[PDB]
Amino acid sequence: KDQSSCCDKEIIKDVSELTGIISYNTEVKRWYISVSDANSYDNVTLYFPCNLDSKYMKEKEKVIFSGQISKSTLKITLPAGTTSYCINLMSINKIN
Ligand code: NI
Repeated sequence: KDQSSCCDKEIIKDVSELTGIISYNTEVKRWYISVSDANSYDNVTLYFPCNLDSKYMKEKEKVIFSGQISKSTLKITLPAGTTSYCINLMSINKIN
């Protein structure tokens, strides 16, 4: 817990033990974790980790993760009901 966040901006909150799928965004040239909301058809949240181990940088890698989320000033083109955050990962594990 004696660790500083890699995100530039103020931590909003922590996300805990979320299930997501890793992909690479070719516009911003970054890896992210996509978490789909079971509440609706279009609500997806993308978490862009600034401390992701390169062993997870594989298309469609399924992980369970926790971390500190912040807003990011990253300019990214996303559909209407898709939002994104910077994340300082505190835990991440591959799902088998
Ligand atoms: Ni610590």
